[PDB]
Amino acid sequence: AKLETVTLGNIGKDGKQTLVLNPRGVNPTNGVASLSQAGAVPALEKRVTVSVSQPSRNRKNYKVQVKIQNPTACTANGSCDPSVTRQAYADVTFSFTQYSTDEERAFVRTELAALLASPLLIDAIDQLNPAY
Amino acid sequence: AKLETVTLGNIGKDGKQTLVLNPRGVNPTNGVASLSQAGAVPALEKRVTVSVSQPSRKNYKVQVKIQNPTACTANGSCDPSVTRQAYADVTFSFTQYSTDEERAFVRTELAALLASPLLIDAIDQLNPA
Amino acid sequence: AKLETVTLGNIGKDGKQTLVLNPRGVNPTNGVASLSQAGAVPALEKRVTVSVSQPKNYKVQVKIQNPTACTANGSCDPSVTRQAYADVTFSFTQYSTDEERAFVRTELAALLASPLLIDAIDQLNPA
Amino acid sequence: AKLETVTLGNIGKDGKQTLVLNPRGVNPTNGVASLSQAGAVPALEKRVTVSVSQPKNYKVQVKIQNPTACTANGSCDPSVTRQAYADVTFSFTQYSTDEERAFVRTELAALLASPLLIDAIDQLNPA
Amino acid sequence: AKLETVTLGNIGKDGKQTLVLNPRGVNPTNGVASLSQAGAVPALEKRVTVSVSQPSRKNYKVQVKIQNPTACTANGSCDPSVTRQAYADVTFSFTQYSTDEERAFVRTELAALLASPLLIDAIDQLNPA
Amino acid sequence: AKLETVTLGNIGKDGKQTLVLNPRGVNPTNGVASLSQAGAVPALEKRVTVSVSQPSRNRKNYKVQVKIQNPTACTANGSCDPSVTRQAYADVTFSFTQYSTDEERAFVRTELAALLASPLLIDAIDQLNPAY
Repeated sequence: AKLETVTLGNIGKDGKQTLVLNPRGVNPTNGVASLSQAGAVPALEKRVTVSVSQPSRNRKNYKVQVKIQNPTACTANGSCDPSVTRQAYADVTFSFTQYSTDEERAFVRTELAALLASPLLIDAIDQLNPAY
Repeated sequence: AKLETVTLGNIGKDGKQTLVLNPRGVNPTNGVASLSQAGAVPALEKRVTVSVSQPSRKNYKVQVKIQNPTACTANGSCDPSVTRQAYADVTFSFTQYSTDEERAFVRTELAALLASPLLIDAIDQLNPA
Repeated sequence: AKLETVTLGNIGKDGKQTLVLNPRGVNPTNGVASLSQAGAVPALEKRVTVSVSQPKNYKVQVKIQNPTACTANGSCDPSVTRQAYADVTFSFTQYSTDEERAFVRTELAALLASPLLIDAIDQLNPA
Repeated sequence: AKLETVTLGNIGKDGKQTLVLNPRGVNPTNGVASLSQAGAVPALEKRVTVSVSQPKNYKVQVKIQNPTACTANGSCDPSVTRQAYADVTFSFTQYSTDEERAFVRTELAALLASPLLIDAIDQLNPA
Repeated sequence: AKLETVTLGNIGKDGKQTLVLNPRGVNPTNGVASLSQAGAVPALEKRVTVSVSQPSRKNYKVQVKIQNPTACTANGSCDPSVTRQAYADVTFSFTQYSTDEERAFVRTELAALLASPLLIDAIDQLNPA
Repeated sequence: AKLETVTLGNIGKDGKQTLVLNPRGVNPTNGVASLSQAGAVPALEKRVTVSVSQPSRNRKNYKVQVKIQNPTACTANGSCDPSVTRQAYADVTFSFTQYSTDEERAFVRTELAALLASPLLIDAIDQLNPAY
């Protein structure tokens, strides 16, 4: 759809956060859309890059691909420009066959949007405890 | 945590579905946990394979893979086969100094992009941005 | 221009149809834009692929395509039986003005509503 | 159908033009019909050449062509400076119905009036 | 931003000119946007091609190129040809930590050197410093 | 012309800045003039280097070339001499043919001096949004 200010609400471990994502234009070299936080230092921006795809002569298979990215700013021992210490990526690559219906693609989306709120993945992502 | 019956509720395009996932044991050769639907034909099972990792690597990788096979009975048979295969793949990657609220932000950001009207239009209908 | 939902109205032999075409992104390997119907089975989609070009001669090239779905004698996924293509390849010289290019467009958009080409396309009667 | 004076109305970028096309006979060597403007210099004529075909696949094929006259630096016969072609090659399978062929025609006759192709043909802006 | 009709006003040596630039679409092979004059002969068009970039590289490059062809009808013809070709080229380069007021200073410095009496004498008349 | 104190006025994103540029002499090895800010630490100076050119046996084409440069000072975690953290360049290379008139060269100058105040390049330079 048309890129707009995606106002993601109720994020965070406690559950009371906001994250407005202003649109930052579609990259024409690879079709990758972009979003970014309104924080006005463009190395310290929460980036989100959705990019759907189409079958070429080598794939024959859709790939909706979402990448978020969260840099963390830490001012050093005497400076004025905060640098990027850590970098907390993520990556979601869906893959739907050329005959996939609407309710087979909107099931994998809302399954993954409900595993990430289940107590099995708020314990394997927040605290890095493996499945045991 | 301990693997249990993950009862995922309110799934689907309409929003009224359920999916119980019984635990199917941790693979010891690569640390990959597993979950599966209670549908008692084990080629037609909704699989979910979470697997966190450790630096061998110098970087964590929480990695979740879901998978949905679709059954279609052919023109005269008795065992339905796997026609299509609708994968997904989520590979987080957190640095060795990542706090709790920097890892539980990337999780709840991705769990809120997938309900936004920008990704229920780029996944359900394959319209690009 | 910017790709948007091209809502083509008043199509069909009777003249009362609609066809919304959602944008489906520019192919970067050959510059070919794309459009597609909102019908959520991506083999059964009305595709439209405009692609202008650059030099010793311009080529605005439009391709539409209409697959038809027919469920077989017992199945669940409808297949593509027929395939009704089209192809429009303009070609304008490097000195062509605005009113020499917008004349060939509106000439072809008025031949396809003339009674000479609603009788040579709808019914395949030659001239 | 029978070739007649196709009076194409409301053409042009502004939208107030006419173009009468007198019939100019079917070429018997390749079945290509023809039309031409009443402008009585036969190198400076707006030509239109419809030609349907027969098999393993139909091809309704329309070609328009617009030469532009520019008198040189002292002469009496104006020459053909530029040449603004177009080309529409439909292709319908041997089982195509009437409403599958009259959909591709009226889709293409409505894309060429959409604001996505009056911006990619008149001004050569790509998508 | 979104490409629109950039109506550049008060140009020229005297200072009373206009130049409307209609948008001519983003080239997808290299990300280069384009603008062009409404003069309806497409070899005689004032072209302007802005193109920002991203680190592949570890450094931004906002790059603007304008171009002005001049038409001169020969000794008997009808299509005027391109005799001369007056280019320009502006390649900014901002580091990955550059703020907003460090990038909007280099822009408005260069937009004020080109109206200073040191560069309306080294560009208009080619007198060196 | 003769190098003088170029007092550039009304610069900046808000539009209320000044920048005096004292002349710093013509380099004789390549004809490159120079200007510099009056800030009396000569690594932290806003430099501006105009240099017109002439046809050699390999160019046959004028090149008025302007380069500005803005270093940013950031004192480290305990020191006394501030260092150069970032470096915000620019580069303007005109190129006029040997038959170019006065109003064909003073058009390309005042076109570029009006694109850089247009809302298409105060959005592709200040905020690095590409053309979309």
